[PDB]
Amino acid sequence: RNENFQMSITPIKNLLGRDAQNFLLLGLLNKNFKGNWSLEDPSGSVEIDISQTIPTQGHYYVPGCMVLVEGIYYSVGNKFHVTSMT
Amino acid sequence: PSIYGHDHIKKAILLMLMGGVEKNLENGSHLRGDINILMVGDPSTAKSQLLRFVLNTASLAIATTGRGSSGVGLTAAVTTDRETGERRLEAGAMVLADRGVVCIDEFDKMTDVDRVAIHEVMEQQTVTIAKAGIHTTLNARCSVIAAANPVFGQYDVNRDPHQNIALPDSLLSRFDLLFVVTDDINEIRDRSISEHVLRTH
Ligand SMILES: Nc1ncnc2c1ncn2[C@@H]1O[C@H](COP(=O)(O)OP(=O)(O)OP(=O)(O)O)[C@@H](O)[C@H]1O
Ligand SMILES: [Mg+2]
Repeated sequence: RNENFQMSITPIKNLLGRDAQNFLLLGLLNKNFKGNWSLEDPSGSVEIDISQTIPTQGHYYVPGCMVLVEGIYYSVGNKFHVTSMT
Repeated sequence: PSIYGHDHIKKAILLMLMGGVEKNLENGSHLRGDINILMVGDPSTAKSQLLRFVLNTASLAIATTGRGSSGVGLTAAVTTDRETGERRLEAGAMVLADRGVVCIDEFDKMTDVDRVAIHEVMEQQTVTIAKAGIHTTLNARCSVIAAANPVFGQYDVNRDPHQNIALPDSLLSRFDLLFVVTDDINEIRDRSISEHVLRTH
């Protein structure tokens, strides 16, 4: 219901066949049982790459909280390469 | 337009619709102008939904199933004319589709005794009847499109092609284009085809 949003937030499982493009994912930030950083929504879950992430300074990024994220999904593995975080 | 993909088979069907030019040659011979296509493939690969489309779009089309057909039901049958009293012939599936097309489904499931007759029609394009004092040659100039399945449930790439198809070589030589189609698992293909099917429904 925010004014700015009307890219829109896409469910995670809608990314299972795409090999390109951009997506706006919203979900819990946590660690998988394998020890890798991941994002989770009621639809599903995905692993997250922070190697080249540029966060928006001004707040705290602690596991267990909702995060808006932007990036590109790669189907060679199952990874959402992040480029922005808020 | 409700089938996703299979562009080359759809081109082959169109070339079937516009047949070739038949050449009449000395010694009482004719070079056939019909194009005959066979499709062998995996289960659920839209083989049977193209035969149904050919049935509707073409001017003349006759549908046949392998197990529910007989040799006397494809060429001709001896019957009687009640009104006048003579003995006559009644046309079968092949001869009723003169200058037309015949679409056969489950072609490999046809019995051997049934499969010889179609051989002759595929070769001479004529039927010979010599039964009950009726000696006649009947004209049958039809195009054949057929669909079958391999010997096993699915096509095997680790075995020679002749082992996969149970049909004999003599029958297999009489088809202009043999299309082996396989369903391969790929996420992008699945995402596109599922979207198309869900849009259709
Ligand atoms: N490429 C496709 N596009 C649309 N629908 C398809 C496609 N492939 C398969 N289907 C669907 O699959 C179902 C079964 O297809 P069909 O009956 O044509 O298969 P088949 O090759 O004759 O199978 P079988 O080997 O079991 O005889 C139909 O509902 C059909 O719409
Ligand atoms: Mg079928």
